[PDB]
Amino acid sequence: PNITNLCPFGEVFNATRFASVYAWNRKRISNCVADYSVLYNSASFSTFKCYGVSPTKLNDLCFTNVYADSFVIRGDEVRQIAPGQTGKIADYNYKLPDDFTGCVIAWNSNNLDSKVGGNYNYLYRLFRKSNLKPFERDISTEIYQAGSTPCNGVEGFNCYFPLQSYGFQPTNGVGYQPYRVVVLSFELLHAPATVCGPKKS
Amino acid sequence: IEEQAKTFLDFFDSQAEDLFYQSSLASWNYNTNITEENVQNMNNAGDKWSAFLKEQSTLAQMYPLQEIQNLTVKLQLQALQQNGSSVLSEDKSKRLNTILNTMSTIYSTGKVCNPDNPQECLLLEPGLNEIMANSLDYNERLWAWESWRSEVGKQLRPLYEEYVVLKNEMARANHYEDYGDYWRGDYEVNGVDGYDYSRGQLIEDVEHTFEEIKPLYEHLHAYVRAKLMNAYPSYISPIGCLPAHLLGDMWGRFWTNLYSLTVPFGQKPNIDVTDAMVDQAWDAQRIFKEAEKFFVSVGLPNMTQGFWENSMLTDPGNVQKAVCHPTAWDLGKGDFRILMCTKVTMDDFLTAHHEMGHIQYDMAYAAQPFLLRNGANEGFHEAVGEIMSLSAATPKHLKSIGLLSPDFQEDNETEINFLLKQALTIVGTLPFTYMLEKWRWMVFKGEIPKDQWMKKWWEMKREIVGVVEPVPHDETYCDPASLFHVSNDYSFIRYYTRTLYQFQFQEALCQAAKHEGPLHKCDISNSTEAGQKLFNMLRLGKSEPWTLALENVVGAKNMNVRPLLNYFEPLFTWLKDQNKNSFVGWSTDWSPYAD
Ligand SMILES: *[C@@H]1O[C@H](CO)[C@@H](O)[C@H](O)[C@H]1NC(C)=O
Ligand SMILES: *[C@@H]1O[C@H](CO)[C@@H](O)[C@H](O)[C@H]1NC(C)=O
Ligand SMILES: *[C@@H]1O[C@H](CO)[C@@H](O)[C@H](O)[C@H]1NC(C)=O
Ligand SMILES: *[C@@H]1O[C@H](CO)[C@@H](O)[C@H](O)[C@H]1NC(C)=O
Ligand SMILES: *[C@@H]1O[C@H](CO)[C@@H](O)[C@H](O)[C@H]1NC(C)=O
Ligand SMILES: *[C@@H]1O[C@H](CO)[C@@H](O)[C@H](O)[C@H]1NC(C)=O
Ligand SMILES: *[C@@H]1O[C@H](CO)[C@@H](O)[C@H](O)[C@H]1NC(C)=O
Repeated sequence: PNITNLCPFGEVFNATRFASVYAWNRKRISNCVADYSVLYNSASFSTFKCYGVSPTKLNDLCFTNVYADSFVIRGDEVRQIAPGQTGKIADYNYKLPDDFTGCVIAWNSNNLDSKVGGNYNYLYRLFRKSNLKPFERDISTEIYQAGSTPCNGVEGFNCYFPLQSYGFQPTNGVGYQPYRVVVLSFELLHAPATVCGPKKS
Repeated sequence: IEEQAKTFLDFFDSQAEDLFYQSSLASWNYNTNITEENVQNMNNAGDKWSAFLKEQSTLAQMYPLQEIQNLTVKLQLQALQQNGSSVLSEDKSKRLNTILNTMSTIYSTGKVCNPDNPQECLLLEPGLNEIMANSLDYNERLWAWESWRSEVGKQLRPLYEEYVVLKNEMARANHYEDYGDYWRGDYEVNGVDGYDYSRGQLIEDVEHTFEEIKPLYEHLHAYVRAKLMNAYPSYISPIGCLPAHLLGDMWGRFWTNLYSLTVPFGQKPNIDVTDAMVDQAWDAQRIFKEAEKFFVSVGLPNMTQGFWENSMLTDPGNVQKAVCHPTAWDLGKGDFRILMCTKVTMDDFLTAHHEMGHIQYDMAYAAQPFLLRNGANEGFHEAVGEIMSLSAATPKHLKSIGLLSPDFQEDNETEINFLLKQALTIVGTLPFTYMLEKWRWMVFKGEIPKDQWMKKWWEMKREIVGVVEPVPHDETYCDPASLFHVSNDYSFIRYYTRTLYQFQFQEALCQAAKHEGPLHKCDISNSTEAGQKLFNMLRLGKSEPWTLALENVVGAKNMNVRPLLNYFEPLFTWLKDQNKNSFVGWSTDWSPYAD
């Protein structure tokens, strides 16, 4: 049993660009041989938070889809990407379920994403009228109403545009530096052979 | 209505946390490279930040404070709902700005000449201060002193005559009785049960405390007078006020330059370890690393990577115009830096501890909402920086870290010389700060008529400080105008309150560290109980009443002089034993020009 249809994890962790957290990407991975060891033994990541599966089991486990969600956040917000958490990201930019089966992997991208003068290309949602469900994505740009009036869709007294940019700069201190986050969500529906660890004899 | 107000403040941070950072960096860049490009950039960024505050403030004012139950939101709203600038009409605003820029200019460009020797034309802060510091020539010192009053003081006076009206009108527009009352609002606590402090309370606490300080001052004053009379044998009366021009500075603010005349035991060496640093091949980096070790040893965080990579620790290595008066920076977004030009000497060693103490305070409250990221009140940033320096300077510390020889022996006479130098620095300045603010408050309040400003200025200096003018100047003069803090619109009482806080902190932390000796021998290095005790306050920023925040560390809701007196009691004891052949206290009738 030799293996060559390996999973494209080498792209998604290593991408030219990541999505804004308010509009996070969802990469579906299926029909492939995984080898998670190149992630867990990497010194490039600062964070490996596993809630379901673990670094010592994954190399030998099968799943029907693995989903690599990906986005850019401010470093202080890394702690919100977890089951059981709250806060502006956990509540409405990117929510993980309390029974999340996977692992959250993250790293500092200050030398990739920060720019002198401010990299404002990464947006986060400042406001919603409700919290998000796990793996829900909300990309509406309508004006957020805080007052008694919708004010006809303009910024104004108790009227706010819900998406604000992170002012990322190479000189910001740690916690104000950008971080790249990839979340591996795992599921087993119908045919587990669709994603598996390595094959032998 | 906090449904709207907290939402507004979340939007506020979403803009403010960036615009302040752009303004902040432009200011930094200017100071590290002084050039027209940076001047225009800091001015432009400055205006953007100011305009943003004005717009934002206008919106904050929609949300009445009386609707707000949540104190954190109420405090944040109070901070940006302040009216201040633009409460007055545009012409009044422009006129006041014109006056203030004019005052600053007259002070900073106020080049004074010697009519008998034109080569002596100088500004105060380069070279003319050397005459006031170090000359022992009574008449040379007088020429310098009088020349600043006649060439700078008189010229600023008419700006004060109009200024106090414009500032009081502003203060009234902001619902304060006068501008002195406006400034005193910094210490106000209002709406927190058990921690309240009215603005007028500061006056009572300052006056009450000062009366308790006086005995220490009177004995120090008598000692200094006894010594200055040998230096100036035909000029100083044994029972009178000291001449102002003989106190070591242009206004007599500190008595540190009198040390060379007053040293108790002149046969003894100092604990100046500049040579140790030089002989041991220290550099600026070593000095800051030793200061870092000091703070981490008590449980404080280390400096950030940014600090070590982009701070300015030394002067430029080329002919580069830059300003590096030592200062700590919090540039926003967790960017902390120090700016100074460190030389390998004991004064810069202590300065590094002072400035890093300010940075540690700034790091501690970095977690507060943007508008609460400040010290508990205006005197706390320095109270914290001063205790870090005060502890670093004690011989126990210096010997332990290799600056004093292993064979160094501290003795009876060394202690006295040490305490006197500090008393001249501290005790000798408390009456200056006290007197100046009392006078300015009385001026803003309208208690002192504009035709009686100098009459009371000098009467008060003789009654409170015990200093007398060499020249019976009339009302065309304005002595306090000639001082930087007055010409540049700063509150001054912060130094009084800071000094008292400094000693309350040192004593509380020294006890936390379980020290077994005299207060002046305290070293809380490598002691985490004291470090955590202070940290727990530093982290609060403006989120708590300063009275509460202070209680948490020192066991008091107010200022307390006892720690100061306890710090200097061994000196006082010596000063009481001294002066058995002299008079303690002074008259206010006698003057150096009397005849
Ligand atoms: C990403 O690219 C680097 C390039 O040095 C490589 O070492 C690494 O194995 C790649 N894959 C991942 C998942 O990081
Ligand atoms: C002088 O100002 C310029 C701005 O163009 C800056 O690039 C340069 O580094 C500054 N010089 C120093 C010594 O910082
Ligand atoms: C102020 O905000 C804090 C945030 O935790 C909250 O706990 C507190 O209850 C609020 N104040 C009031 C009176 O609700
Ligand atoms: C101060 O408050 C008054 C109250 O009406 C308001 O009109 C004024 O514009 C405020 N001024 C500033 C400069 O915020
Ligand atoms: C700060 O970082 C340095 C890096 O060498 C470390 O040695 C020191 O113990 C750290 N201090 C704290 C308080 O973590
Ligand atoms: C020096 O030590 C001696 C010990 O006998 C003491 O009597 C003397 O008063 C001390 N000197 C001073 C200045 O106190
Ligand atoms: C630093 O802490 C150590 C802990 O043993 C102590 O031995 C040393 O004397 C302390 N140094 C200073 C300067 O207090």
